[PDB]
Amino acid sequence: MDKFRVQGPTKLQGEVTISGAKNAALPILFAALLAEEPVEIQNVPKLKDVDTSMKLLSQLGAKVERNGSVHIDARDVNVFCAPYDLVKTMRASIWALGPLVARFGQGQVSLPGGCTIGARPVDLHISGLEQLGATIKLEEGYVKASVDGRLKGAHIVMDKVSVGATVTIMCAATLAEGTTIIENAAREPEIVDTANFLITLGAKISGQGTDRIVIEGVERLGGGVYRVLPDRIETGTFLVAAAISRGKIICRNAQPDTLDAVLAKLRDAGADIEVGEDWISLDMHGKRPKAVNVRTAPHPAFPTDMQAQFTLLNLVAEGTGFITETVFENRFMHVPELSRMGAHAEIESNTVICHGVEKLSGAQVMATDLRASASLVLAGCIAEGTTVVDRIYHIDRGYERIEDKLRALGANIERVKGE
Amino acid sequence: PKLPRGLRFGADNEILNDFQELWFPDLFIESSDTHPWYTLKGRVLNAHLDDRLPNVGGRQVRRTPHRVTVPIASSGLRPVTTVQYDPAALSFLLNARVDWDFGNGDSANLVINDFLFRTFAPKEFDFSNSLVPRYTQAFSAFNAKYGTMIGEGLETIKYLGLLLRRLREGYRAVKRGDLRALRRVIQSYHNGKWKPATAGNLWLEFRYGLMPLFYDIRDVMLDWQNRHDKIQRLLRFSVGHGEDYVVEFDNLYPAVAYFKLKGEITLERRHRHGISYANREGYAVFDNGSLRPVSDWKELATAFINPHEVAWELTPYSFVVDWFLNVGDILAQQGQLYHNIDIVDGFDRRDIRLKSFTIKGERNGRPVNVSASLSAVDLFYSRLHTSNLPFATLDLDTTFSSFKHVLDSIFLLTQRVKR
Repeated sequence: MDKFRVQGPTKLQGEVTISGAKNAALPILFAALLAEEPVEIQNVPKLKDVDTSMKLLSQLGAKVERNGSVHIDARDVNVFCAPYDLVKTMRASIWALGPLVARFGQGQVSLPGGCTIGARPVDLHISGLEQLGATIKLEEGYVKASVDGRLKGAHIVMDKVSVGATVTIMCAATLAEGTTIIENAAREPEIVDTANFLITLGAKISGQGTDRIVIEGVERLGGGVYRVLPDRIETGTFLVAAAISRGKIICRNAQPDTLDAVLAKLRDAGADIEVGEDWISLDMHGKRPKAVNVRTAPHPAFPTDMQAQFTLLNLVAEGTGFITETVFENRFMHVPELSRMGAHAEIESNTVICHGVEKLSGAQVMATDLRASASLVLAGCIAEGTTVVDRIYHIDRGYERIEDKLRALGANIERVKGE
Repeated sequence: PKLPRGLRFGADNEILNDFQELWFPDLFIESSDTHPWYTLKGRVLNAHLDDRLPNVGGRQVRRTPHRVTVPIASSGLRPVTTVQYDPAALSFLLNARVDWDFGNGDSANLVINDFLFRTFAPKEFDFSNSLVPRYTQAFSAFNAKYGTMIGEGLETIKYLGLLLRRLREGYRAVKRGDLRALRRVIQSYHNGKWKPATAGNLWLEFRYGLMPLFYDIRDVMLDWQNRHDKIQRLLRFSVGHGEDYVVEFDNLYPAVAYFKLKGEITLERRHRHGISYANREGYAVFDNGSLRPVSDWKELATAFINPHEVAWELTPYSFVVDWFLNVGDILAQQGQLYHNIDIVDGFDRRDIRLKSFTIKGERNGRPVNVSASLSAVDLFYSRLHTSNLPFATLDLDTTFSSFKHVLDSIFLLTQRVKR
């Protein structure tokens, strides 16, 4: 198994270019199955989950190719059976069941796996297809779906706000006849950036960032050109490593509108935050960060996608801070990893109690999650000791060349071969 | 090097025990799921079916090699084997059987087979204020509770040495030839003063004259085995006390993903610490050739008792003298268990069991009868080794120091018996 070995402590001063998105680029690749015209996708980094979806669509019958820009022309798909080694690898592969019944007529999608983040809340993915006009049937795990004609339009009354429930209904109601109104939708920034891709094609969807969205049903659409916006998590992740080391970092190519409440709480703590359109500045002036008590909730007002990113910052601060997690109540793997370094914490019910210590010591940690893998690498740049991270194949799934971006900033990191 | 696990060369092809492996092992990384596939029998939505639906993945369990080779000394206990079991999560098989009979459409009777989930395991808990008073009372009441059992062993070993002194004088009467210092000892065992027989054979009155003496020495050899092995069993103070902690879990929607499953698993956290006492210069070397089992002690007691033997005429000088050579070898090995008693062991066990459980089950806000049976497959177990001790005022070194002088006085008497 490949592992890293970051020494130090050093300093992190300089700039860094933000790459493409991850959670927003997955629904875009699945929306090309309904369009009969070649689309143009730009700003796509080389990731593990990105290269996995390329081989999945190639086995279905769609010839794909890329070199400087993504140009997927899915219109000659003939194979409907999907492999098992590709669906269980990721988690968002279940969203492809929508377009595989709207234009074609059949499809076999297995149960995905991905990283251990919960009990796989797939209850809203099945209920979102019966109200539109589908057949509930399956054989050997292959979720079959066959229905003559397009999907009907009816008002959907949801119960809870999920992550993949909004993407499943939105990607399966574009070409469907009838007006479908989604009640209590997800106002996360991944839905707003995805809705911009449908407007270029020809969809009539107005009202992004609202729990009630009126989706207009059309007949057929075409192609369009739209550049994928950079990821918002990658920009906020680099700001945590600079606040714990007392320095200054200048970001490039970011979206300040996607992180409204994220930078609002850090301003009252005593940090100069400069806004803009393409660059975001942040400086601590050598001061010590504070602790905030904000409950996790869908965007805005501190989204739930900033749990493991602000976990290390609350431990190195002062006082007593607690974060009530109501979305990922089962992803508590980043807490036992930091307790061995020399920290103390307690998880009560669904809220983690973060204390306030100074520095820690580097040791042997294990990264088995996606968001919990970045908090273990940045902690070794300021601690005193050798930091060994086990299973580093999750870092490449969302970040491309992480060891090269931190090398220019001031961090001795090298890759060690394993298997 | 022609060795399994836990062996190391020493002298002339003599195996030892490596200290850098049993106390500090090297854990590995395993990525293999227990039950990656399962079935869902029964009738759902008025349609009986039986397929093969898989589950989730990502199970990282780090285990340590379990070794049970040679101990640390002769007739001792097993060494502290580091047994670490840190699974990725808490997976438990649930063979549920949920069924509901309401109206005509909502009628199903499906049988869930092999259902597991992944949550969190708070392994960050200590009890450094409950196992310390338990060691003070055990050491303060040791002189009062066991104050009479230890005193019986001191008067037993000293009484056996008095019988060996009178037996040595009988062998010297054969070489010298004094008949006055031989017939008077036989009359001391009976009530009055009489002689059973009078002949010229020196070996005739030595066998029948020492018949009541052989019955008394044999009872001491059989009693010493019970008064010595029970003391070593009392050196295993592995007591502890833990508390209770419940684990909450929701968003469970298996099979058709229309019914909600939830409950409250009540775990049983345990934390105990063991302490042992052994010789500080006894676990250095270990040879299996000189290891004499307990069966050799019972054979020497019946050597002189024989209804028909020819040893009294086939060189009797090489039979009674050799008997004392085997007795000194046993006392020389048992004497090392009381010379310089230093605290060298000490293990800490921390495992989590499973008790009662109260699970429920609903379906879109409706009371549904639940009749399941939760099992237990993946648990939690930890076993490390320490090298420190808080309180160490009263020790067993001064008490066992008096037993060393008694054993050394008997070993020197057998060496002076010449032919």
